[PDB]
Amino acid sequence: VAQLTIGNSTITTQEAANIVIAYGEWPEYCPVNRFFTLDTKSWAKDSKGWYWKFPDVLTEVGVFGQNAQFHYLYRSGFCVHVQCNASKFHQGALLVAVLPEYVLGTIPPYATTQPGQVGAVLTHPYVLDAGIPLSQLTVCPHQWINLRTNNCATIIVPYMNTVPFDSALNHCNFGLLVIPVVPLDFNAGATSEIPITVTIAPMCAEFA
Amino acid sequence: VAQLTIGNSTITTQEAANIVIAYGEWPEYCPVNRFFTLDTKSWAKDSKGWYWKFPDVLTEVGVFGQNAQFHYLYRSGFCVHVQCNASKFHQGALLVAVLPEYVLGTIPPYATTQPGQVGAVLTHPYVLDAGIPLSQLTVCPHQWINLRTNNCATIIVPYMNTVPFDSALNHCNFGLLVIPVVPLDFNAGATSEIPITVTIAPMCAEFA
Amino acid sequence: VAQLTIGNSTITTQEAANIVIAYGEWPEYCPVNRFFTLDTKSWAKDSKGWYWKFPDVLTEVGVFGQNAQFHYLYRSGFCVHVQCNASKFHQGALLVAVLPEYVLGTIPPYATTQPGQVGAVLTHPYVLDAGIPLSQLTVCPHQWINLRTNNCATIIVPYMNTVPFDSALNHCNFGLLVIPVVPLDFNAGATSEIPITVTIAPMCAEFA
Amino acid sequence: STILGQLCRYYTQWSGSLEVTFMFAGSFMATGKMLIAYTPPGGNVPADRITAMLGTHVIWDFGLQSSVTLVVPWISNTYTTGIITIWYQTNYVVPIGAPTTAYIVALAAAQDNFTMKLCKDT
Amino acid sequence: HSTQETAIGNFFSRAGLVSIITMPTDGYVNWDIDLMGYAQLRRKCELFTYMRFDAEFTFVVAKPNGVLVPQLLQYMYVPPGAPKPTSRDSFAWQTATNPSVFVKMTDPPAQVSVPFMSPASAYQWFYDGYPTYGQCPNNMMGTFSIRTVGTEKSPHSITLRVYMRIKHVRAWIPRPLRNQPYLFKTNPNYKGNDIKCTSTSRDKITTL
Repeated sequence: VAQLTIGNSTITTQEAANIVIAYGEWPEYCPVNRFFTLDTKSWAKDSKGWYWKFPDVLTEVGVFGQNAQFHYLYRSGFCVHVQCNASKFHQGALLVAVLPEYVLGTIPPYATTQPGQVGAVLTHPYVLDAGIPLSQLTVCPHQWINLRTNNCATIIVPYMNTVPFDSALNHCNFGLLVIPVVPLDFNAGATSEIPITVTIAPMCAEFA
Repeated sequence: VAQLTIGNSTITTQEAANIVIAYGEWPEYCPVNRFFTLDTKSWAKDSKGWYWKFPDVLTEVGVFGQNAQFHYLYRSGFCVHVQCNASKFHQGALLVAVLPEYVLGTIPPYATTQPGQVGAVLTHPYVLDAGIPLSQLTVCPHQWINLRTNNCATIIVPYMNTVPFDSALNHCNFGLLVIPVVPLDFNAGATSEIPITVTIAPMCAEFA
Repeated sequence: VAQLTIGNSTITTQEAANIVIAYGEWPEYCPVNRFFTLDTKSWAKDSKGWYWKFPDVLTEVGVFGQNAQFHYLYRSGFCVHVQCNASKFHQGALLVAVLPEYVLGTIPPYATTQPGQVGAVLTHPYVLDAGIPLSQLTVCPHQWINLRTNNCATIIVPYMNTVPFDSALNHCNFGLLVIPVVPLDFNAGATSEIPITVTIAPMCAEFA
Repeated sequence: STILGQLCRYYTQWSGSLEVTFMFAGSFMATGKMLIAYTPPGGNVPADRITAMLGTHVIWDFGLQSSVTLVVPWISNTYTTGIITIWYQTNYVVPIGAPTTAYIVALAAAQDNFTMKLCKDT
Repeated sequence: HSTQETAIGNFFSRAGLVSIITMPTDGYVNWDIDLMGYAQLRRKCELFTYMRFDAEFTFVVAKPNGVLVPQLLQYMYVPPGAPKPTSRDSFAWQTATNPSVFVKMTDPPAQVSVPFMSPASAYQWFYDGYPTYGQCPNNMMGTFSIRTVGTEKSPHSITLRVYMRIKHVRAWIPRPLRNQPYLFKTNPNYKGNDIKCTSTSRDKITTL
């Protein structure tokens, strides 16, 4: 067990060296520094999935979000840490994957294409609400959360764009999908809803 | 945890260096190479015991068994691995012991003196169906399976006979007794029957 | 006179260094070891010819034939030895030749395209039952058995195929034709039917 | 469903070795054993657990390893199929409070000696 | 202080009675050499599996009540495999390959040492398999034939008792001592209707 303190934020995570680096590249300079622990989602027995759009997920929180409405330009990597808190009598499996330029489809309004801090849910998770199947999502940078073995999942995402600087207000760089491939099961009397906690840390942030 | 692959067989057992060598002698040359995972026996609440005769237990399986009906002569050691699969809410104790020239008694037909691959059960386990008491079976090469602490039990048996070569069809060299000294107990709702898995590997096999 | 003992088989042939190597290449590795003396054919006064398909001729005999139905792949050379047993008052001439991809014709069932161990006979031997004339069969690896001079004939055949490994069950690599070009003649009172004995030895056999 | 089976529709001939990965997604307190048997092309599918054991197989207990792998040695296309079967070696042992049913997912990918040629449009 | 009285030679010394033979007024007896006739020396020999030794017999001979008369006696040893005598005047009494001793009744008793007479390397009391019908081995030490010399009948009742020491004892593979009563003299058949406990009972577990 470690105790990660950057900025004035402090989280407690174990020594899990299962970091997946997206496309083998660390975020760097030459084309805020804290943790932003979001609200927890309650994984129930019939929950379908969730997604968060980046960096729209950090424009309603403070000092990085207030920097987002200013300066007209933005370029940074990220560091997402998704962890789950369940006992040894629960079972299930999540798939945590990032998807660059996650353009959703319509069976879209201004609310679902950028859901904000809380994140929206998935309607048809078999086709990822975008027409592409869930079976091939592991070609993206992904990580499994099997409640049997581990609880946390951490991905290092660099900056990927065709231009070196983009406006953070309109364009969202990627998404973050957390999909329960194997559904949650337990026996009667245990805790019915399991919390999923997302922690985001911007790495190598620039504005000019 | 290890992964033992000899031949085309693959088993998964932990790093348990509790090997008992029968009478302190390794099987050697100068008087097949795979694992033969038998059928599992269901240890219930009132099961009495089981036994297997060697090398009669490997004359109905393939390539070693088809070599047994040929060549009229046989000389090999063995390597027996008995393991149990139970949770931490079960209790019980087994005694796994080999007995050279295990001649049974009658309260015998051609079926019970050589039961084959499946192995027969014990009728009166207090006298081992042979008139000798169970309390003194630990003078043989033995190993305890206490479900509190461990799950596996592995014995290395060399070749013991008055002649250096014997016909494998009529004479059986030893037996393998698995007797529940302390009976299996659990509470209502758990798995009622616990599986016991036997894995045999012939060591230093010769035929001429 | 020699005494060739390979495996547990033993044949007695003279020191005849008239070995013909098919296309000048010895069978080798880098793309069973005994003699298989077949049944004898009775060369009568009006017999037309015989043929055997390889390696179909060795799928009804033991240990090599039982290896043929397994492993799905096969690659080996061969060593055929055809000899005749007649006196000095008989006359005649045979032509022993191998023919790669010996595809027969129809004036065909599953019995004549692979005759097995006993081998079928020829219907029209002038056209080899394939439309190609007998007069030009000596462009193949061949050997003459003139009963005046010699009695034996031995050919070394390597593995010839467009792929380095083929299934031995469906595809037959070559044939072996024994055709009496000059018919057998004798006077009244001698032995009417002369035996022809074929001995096959697989050279450089592989299966994987 | 795989990305390997969709990129083989864009070609004609392929040859190489695969690897199939299984993953247990049950409770931590449950234990048992499975048998992952593989049959080479030409042979028949086994009807007994004991005849499947005599071929190529992997004994997988999920009390220790929650995920096992299996390498298919060679496939080809120009029926040569490499039939894979899953056998209950033991039953599924479970204590009080843990759920009685669990699920396995299966993953598949190609190895470093997998090539394909003669591009074609589906 | 010293551990020399529990050695394997001192455990099997001290020649004891094995048979008492009465020959009252046929005219001969056959006593084949077996040791599993008395309750002791069977329970003492079934502690092990393989034993190798050589015997030493003594023939204390008298009348039914103590007294000795000047009478000549013959004790013939029939080796294993040689045919036994049928009658008093059989051909086997004059065979040179059956060693005999000739001793009076008024002498010291006759002593005879018999070597290790097995085709195997050790005697085995327990044979698991089948010799061919019953599960019994073929140790077969021999046969002692006893008669009074002369052609008409001696008017003296002869009772001799046979004593036997066991020299050069080597023992292998110890075994639980039998706690159940004996039923037959070939097999370990116990009485399965009532099973005697190994210990004696007490009132409660605390009443020492």
